[PDB]
Amino acid sequence: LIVTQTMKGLDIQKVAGTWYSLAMAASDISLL
Amino acid sequence: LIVTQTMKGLDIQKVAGTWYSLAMAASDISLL
Amino acid sequence: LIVTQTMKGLDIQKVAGTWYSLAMAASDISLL
Amino acid sequence: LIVTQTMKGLDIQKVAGTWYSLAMAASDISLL
Amino acid sequence: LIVTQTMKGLDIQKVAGTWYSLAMAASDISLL
Amino acid sequence: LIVTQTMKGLDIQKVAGTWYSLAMAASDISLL
Repeated sequence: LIVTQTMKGLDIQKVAGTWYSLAMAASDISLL
Repeated sequence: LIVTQTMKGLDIQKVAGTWYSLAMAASDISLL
Repeated sequence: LIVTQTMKGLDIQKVAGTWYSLAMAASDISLL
Repeated sequence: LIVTQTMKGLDIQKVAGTWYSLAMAASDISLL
Repeated sequence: LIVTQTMKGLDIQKVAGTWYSLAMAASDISLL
Repeated sequence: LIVTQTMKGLDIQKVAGTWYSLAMAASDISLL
């Protein structure tokens, strides 16, 4: 399993809330 | 399994809520 | 399992909340 | 400039010669 | 400039010669 | 300039010659 996530030139503002993570990756990801 | 996710030149604002993650990838992803 | 996450040129402001982590990665990630 | 080159499951033998490089990438590449 | 080169599961034998490098990357690469 | 080169599970034998380097990377690489 190979994962390649690149982000370039982003503009994030006024993110009031529960910002988890812009980018995430794993072998098994589940949200209960 | 090969995953290639690239993001360039994004503009995000006024994201009040539960922003999880702009980009995510895994072997098995499930949402209960 | 290989993970490569690169971020270049980001602008984050006004992030009042529970900012967890811009980028995260593991073998098994779950949110209860 | 973003470059993502992944190679998986290769079989190379009997390569007598001037093997330069299986995969290469740069901003400006020229061969004189 | 972002470069991501991953190689997994390779089999190289009988490479008599001038093996330079399986994978290479730079800002400016030229061969005279 | 960001370079990420990962190699996993390789098998190299009978490499009589001038093996330079499996993986290499720099700002400016030239071969005269």
